[PDB]
Amino acid sequence: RVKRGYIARRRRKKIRFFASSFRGAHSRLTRTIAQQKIRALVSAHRDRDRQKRDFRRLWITRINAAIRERGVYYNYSKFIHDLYKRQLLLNRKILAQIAILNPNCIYMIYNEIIK
Amino acid sequence: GYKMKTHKASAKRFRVTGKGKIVRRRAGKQHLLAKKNTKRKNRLSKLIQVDRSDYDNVIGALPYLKVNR
Amino acid sequence: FRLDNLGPQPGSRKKGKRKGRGHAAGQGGSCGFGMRGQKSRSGPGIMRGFEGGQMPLYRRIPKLRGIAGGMRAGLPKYVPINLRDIEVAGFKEGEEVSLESLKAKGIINPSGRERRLPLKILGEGELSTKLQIKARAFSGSAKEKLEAAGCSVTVLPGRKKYIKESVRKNLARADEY
RNA sequence: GAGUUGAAAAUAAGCAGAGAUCCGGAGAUUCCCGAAUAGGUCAACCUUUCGAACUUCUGCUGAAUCCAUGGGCAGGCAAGAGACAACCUGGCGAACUGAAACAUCUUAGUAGCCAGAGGAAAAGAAAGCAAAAGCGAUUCCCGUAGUAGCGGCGAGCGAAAUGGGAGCAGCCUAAACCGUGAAAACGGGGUUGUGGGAGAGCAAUACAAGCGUCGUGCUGCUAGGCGAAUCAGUGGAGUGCGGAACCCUAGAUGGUGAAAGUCCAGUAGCCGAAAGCAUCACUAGCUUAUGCUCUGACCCGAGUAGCAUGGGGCACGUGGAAUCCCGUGUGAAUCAGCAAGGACCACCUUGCAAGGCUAAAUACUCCUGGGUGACCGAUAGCGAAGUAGUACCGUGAGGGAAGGGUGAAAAGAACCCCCAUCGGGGAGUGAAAUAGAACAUGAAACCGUAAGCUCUCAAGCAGUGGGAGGGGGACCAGACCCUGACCGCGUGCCUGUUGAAGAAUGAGCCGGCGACUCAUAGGCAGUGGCUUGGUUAAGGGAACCCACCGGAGCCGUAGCGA
RNA sequence: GGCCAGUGAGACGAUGGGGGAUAAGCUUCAUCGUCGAGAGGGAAACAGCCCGGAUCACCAGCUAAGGCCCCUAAAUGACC
RNA sequence: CGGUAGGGGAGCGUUCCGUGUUAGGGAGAAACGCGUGCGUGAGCCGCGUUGGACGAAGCGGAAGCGAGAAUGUCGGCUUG
Repeated sequence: RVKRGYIARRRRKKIRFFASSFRGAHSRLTRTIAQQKIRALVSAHRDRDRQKRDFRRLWITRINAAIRERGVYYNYSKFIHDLYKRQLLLNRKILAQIAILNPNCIYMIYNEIIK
Repeated sequence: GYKMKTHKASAKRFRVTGKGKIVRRRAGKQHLLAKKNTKRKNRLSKLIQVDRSDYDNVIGALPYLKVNR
Repeated sequence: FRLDNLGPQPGSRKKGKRKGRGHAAGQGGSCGFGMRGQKSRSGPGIMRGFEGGQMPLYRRIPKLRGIAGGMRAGLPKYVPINLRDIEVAGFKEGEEVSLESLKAKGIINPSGRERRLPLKILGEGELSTKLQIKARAFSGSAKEKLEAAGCSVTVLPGRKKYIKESVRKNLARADEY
């Protein structure tokens, strides 16, 4: 009742096709194709949570570098002082996006934070 | 085919009592009886239930005797 | 019903769990036997009733009494039949009660001993309908029930023992009124 | 009834419609070795007075020894030797193991070794079971029953009787008695059991059955024979598809370029044996043979049973240890008796040891002939799909591989060129030549070549998130795929540990093979079927499964106590 | 209770002690926390220390422990 | 709604079998390779100038049923 099969080769060929552009025996050699599928997926996990964290960090330092161009000592903390006292609910650090896509509009943002 | 064999060394020690519970004779009776008390010698003269641990151990080691639980 | 559309009910046939076919299946790897020991190794393993070198459960307990002596165990010598087996039966007012009546009616189904233990009628339960019993001997309370019902009661002498002629002579000498 | 001289083509000669080749029955030959056999032998050879040597049978002559015995000579189609996978019987007969050690025990009277023998063998016709009721040789199956027991009462071992089926079959011999002979024998009689037989006397005749070279009988087998019913179109080929018809007592199977009720071989059915074998039924014939009365004399298997010991085996390990068989030694009775009924005694019941032979049910496959397969498909299935127990290894015992598939048909490439070949390119065959003899689908590791992007100030389990620059096709042109300037982050996988990136283990890589499975039981859970309680086992069955029987048994109905 | 598993080598940290030399990431106990079986953040890295308990997605916001010169997110913030 | 040893529930796949001489298939089945598709995933479905004859689904059953480990093992091919 012999049971020679082919399902390991489709099982294995799917993982073989996912492991393209892995520079060498991480892209050809099955017994490393498995663990590069595995380590590639957990790399996708931690780099996804830390792409949320990392783009948060990037917008913080980008709008900090935008506000510090005034010359007078107005930090990023004081922009949030007078960004929540003057009631602006949650611009979500997308003013770090229109701070470079619309620099006159972020000058209107900050020049209305002053008043 | 192969029938299971009743373990004779425990069939001579354990017994079912109609409702289906293993009873047993207490130990320490056929040896050094003057040294004990009559209170002990009629405490150790009665047949009691076996406790649940060795009520579920020998229930599969003595298969043909109709014990529930 | 066609050959196509037949299917068992759910819960009737579970799938047998296969062991060592993946850790997502449930019992992969060591197949559900821990790490090491006699429980994981292949073979007969452990005798059931063995306490690991300790003197076991059965050896520390003294033997049951007649089984300790090798005396022949207590054995039923009759068929115990209550009157509750007789009222619930469909025996009407005119009916004989014997071995083949209780076999052919559906009360007793004796198979292992058709030859040795005849019958006995016991006391618990009532018997209002009168009958004509020619069976084997009775208890005192069942004799009170059956004679309290006004039914024909007849004991049946089964077998006659062989008495030696000097024992039959010594017993026949004892007839001194 | 039409072509043949094997695979296995070619060539040379034949043999054959007064019937070849081939098939079947019965015969003939069968060199040499091997029981091997005239003698030797280092098997397939040597020497030979050419021989079945030796044992057994028959016959003659007949030593020490008179009869004998031994020997010698001779005859003999002449009985045995040797081989045989498994089952069977008989004898020697373990140990690893289990008991969580180990010696009693178990494994186990199993394996192995030797001997023997048949399709079966052993056993087998009551000196038996049983229990006051009864059965009637042995064997096997279901059951009792994992019960009674046995056992460092440990591990374990484990009946038997009652019951239900398969299959049935019972017969010869010794003794007492007559007759012949110095016994030893021979011929008649008798072989049985709620007793017979011998001795004496009275009756009485034929019913039934058993055995069997011999040949007419029957069916079956070993060769075979007749045997129904369609074309056309389709991309190589049609049996598939679409259109038109038919057979069926035949639609099982195998093949045919491709899958077939109608193409072939066949099948269903009907037939057929000179010769041999087998099945039961005839036959010249041999045989079995009968009943009563009296009679305790005479007989009913002797170095035997029993006993004292030493044991073995019955499930029973020496225990109260019976039954059965042996070693040493003692050593009975005949029926008014003896043996058994689990020490033993008394009574009763049962049977008649010390003499043999028997078919069936039954177990197995080196096989043979049919039919099958939720069996395999070239690492599988037999070790073996070719030289397979082969090549090869070992002195030897012994160990032991691997290698399948071009096409439908070799139609296997005429001829030209390179050229010493091997090979290659045209051409030709083919549906396919990228199906070319390393030849069918051809995947991964591995080795390459071409195209796009990109690396030579760079530290990295080689990824991933973001994405500079660039390339490609595009249609939902914002999308998709490929490359990757640079930044952040990220201590291979398994095993297994308190703790593994670990400098603990494992793996060179790729692909296959490779592990909680099977039988029978106990327990529980889930789904059912009946609850006028449930359910059958063995066994019977249109080959198997199966409808339907088959109530034996099992479980639950009553417990307590040793 | 029924059926049915593993586990029975623990480790460190605080307290209570014994052995030691109040020496050990030492040994043995008693209560507790973590790891084991726990990811993330802080601890430069780093099982057991602090915050904290990961179903998953978001190029969302507010915080705990801890930090706000640069590498590296946020104060070269204010006053003693 | 983290999870090791472990326990339970629900499913995918493979070859064979019933339906099955099934639907479909030299107008290209299985294979092998492919995806701008769908799933929690095991996987399904679809496309192939490769290949050439078998064989789905659904409703069910049975396993020599699923591979990355055994200094596994058998072939092929590397490194040096």
